[PDB]
Amino acid sequence: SLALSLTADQMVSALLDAEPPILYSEYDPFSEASMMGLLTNLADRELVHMINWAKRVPGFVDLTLHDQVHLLECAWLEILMIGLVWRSMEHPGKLLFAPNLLLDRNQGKCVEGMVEIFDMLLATSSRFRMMNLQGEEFVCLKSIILLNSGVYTFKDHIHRVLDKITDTLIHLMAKAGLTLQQQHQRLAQLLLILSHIRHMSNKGMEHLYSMKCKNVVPLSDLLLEMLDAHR
Amino acid sequence: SLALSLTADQMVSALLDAEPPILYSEYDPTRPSEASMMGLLTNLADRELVHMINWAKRVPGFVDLTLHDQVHLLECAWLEILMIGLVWRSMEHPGKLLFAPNLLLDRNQMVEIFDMLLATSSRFRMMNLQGEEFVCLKSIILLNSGVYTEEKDHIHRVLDKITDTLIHLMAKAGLTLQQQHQRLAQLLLILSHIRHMSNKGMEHLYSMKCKNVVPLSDLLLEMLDAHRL
Amino acid sequence: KILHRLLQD
Amino acid sequence: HKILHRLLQD
Ligand SMILES: Oc1ccc(/C(=N\c2ccc(F)cc2)c2ccc(O)cc2O)cc1
Ligand SMILES: Oc1ccc(/C(=N\c2ccc(F)cc2)c2ccc(O)cc2O)cc1
Repeated sequence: SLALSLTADQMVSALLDAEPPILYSEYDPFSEASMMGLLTNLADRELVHMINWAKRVPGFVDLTLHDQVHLLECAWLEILMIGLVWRSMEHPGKLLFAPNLLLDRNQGKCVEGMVEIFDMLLATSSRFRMMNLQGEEFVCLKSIILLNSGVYTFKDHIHRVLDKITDTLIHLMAKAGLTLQQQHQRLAQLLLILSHIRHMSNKGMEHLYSMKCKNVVPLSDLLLEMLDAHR
Repeated sequence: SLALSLTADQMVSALLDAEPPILYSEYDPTRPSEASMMGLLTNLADRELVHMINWAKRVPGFVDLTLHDQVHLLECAWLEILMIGLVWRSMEHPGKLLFAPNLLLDRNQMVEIFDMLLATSSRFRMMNLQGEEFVCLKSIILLNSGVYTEEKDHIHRVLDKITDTLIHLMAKAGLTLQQQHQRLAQLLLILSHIRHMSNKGMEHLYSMKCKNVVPLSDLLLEMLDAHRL
Repeated sequence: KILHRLLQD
Repeated sequence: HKILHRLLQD
């Protein structure tokens, strides 16, 4: 695998370059059906870009197609969510689902059970901002999620790749002037937030399952197949 | 505070000393029931919860929190803590889960959750997880799992203190600096899967409650409602 | 609240 | 089968 031969800098550049674009919602300036409609439409279009982002994550192509499918099926909502909280950082108290779709917790009440998930998302974004999370760190965290979340539901290659990403995270912190104690302390803090992201994803899945059962909004066959993967 | 003053070794000693006992179940090899097995685990969990609560009191920094916060942290983490304890004592029992010394089950005897617990225990085995590392991880789960749902800042200082402890242990084990950071990440990434198992576990427990074939204790029921509202 | 009581003792 | 299969291949 060529991923293991990459230096730290080469690792960072590859991840930064693989970053998907920031998509827009639909242009018209909120009920449950309308809000969930926009979010679902948005998630569906982002899934297409995520899949191509994933193929560009070092080590991911070296996996079998079946393993690629499993990792994405397990992690897709986590990856959308960490993307959401990342671009919501500079907007304290709000969720920037899209540049033209910036929501607050009052909007979360339009749908039911959404408010809880909104507050968690907002908390996580706040945690990122107060940690001064950098874009280099973010892309590392997002790739860790992709390779780790489904890894125990199958492995050695993935763990080698995961190790290489750890080395890259440390490499960035040592470059930012952090001392040895600061380096591993920050590494722990970052990785522990991944546990919360997992929690948010699981609560999110159930809500999307409730939506599919309500028949409320239409969801794409792709989004449905990703959802069924957790059933 | 009192936790922010402890050395790494004093931290480890405190945690090791605070460990709960390994409880027995009410299993009977002679007696035969799929629903009865869940009854066994449910009874076991209910008795373990009592010890967990008194264990949590002894976790450095935990008692520094308000009662309302202590309650929240345990409500969120109780199944995670039970599950990581299970995978730990199941380590040297390949392909089996040691719920109790007299209740050792394999997957043939829910299926998905058992498979995940088995993989987690199997992960601990090849990593050769140490007891000192286990007690650190268990306390991290307690303090971290509900921290995002002043008093919050103190918790992060304790968490950082526990990170320093894990690093100190690994350095003592002879790992290079690169190896220390790698192992640290490896351990912490496992907590994501434990979070996941707990989440899946709660949903199944909620299924058992409505089904009503298996009866839940009054505490587990309160612990269960804490994840629905 | 059973959990709260046990924590209190 | 899965739409995801197709998307990953191209
Ligand atoms: O059908 C869906 C509706 C919403 C979401 C979603 N988030 C939620 C899903 C469920 C829920 F209860 C709350 C938010 C989401 C979408 C895009 C994005 O960039 C980030 C996101 O987090 C995805 C698919
Ligand atoms: O009512 C309950 C039934 C099982 C469990 C449980 N595990 C499960 C919970 C839900 C599920 F769907 C499968 C296993 C468990 C109990 C004790 C222990 O030391 C470790 C454990 O993991 C706890 C309470």
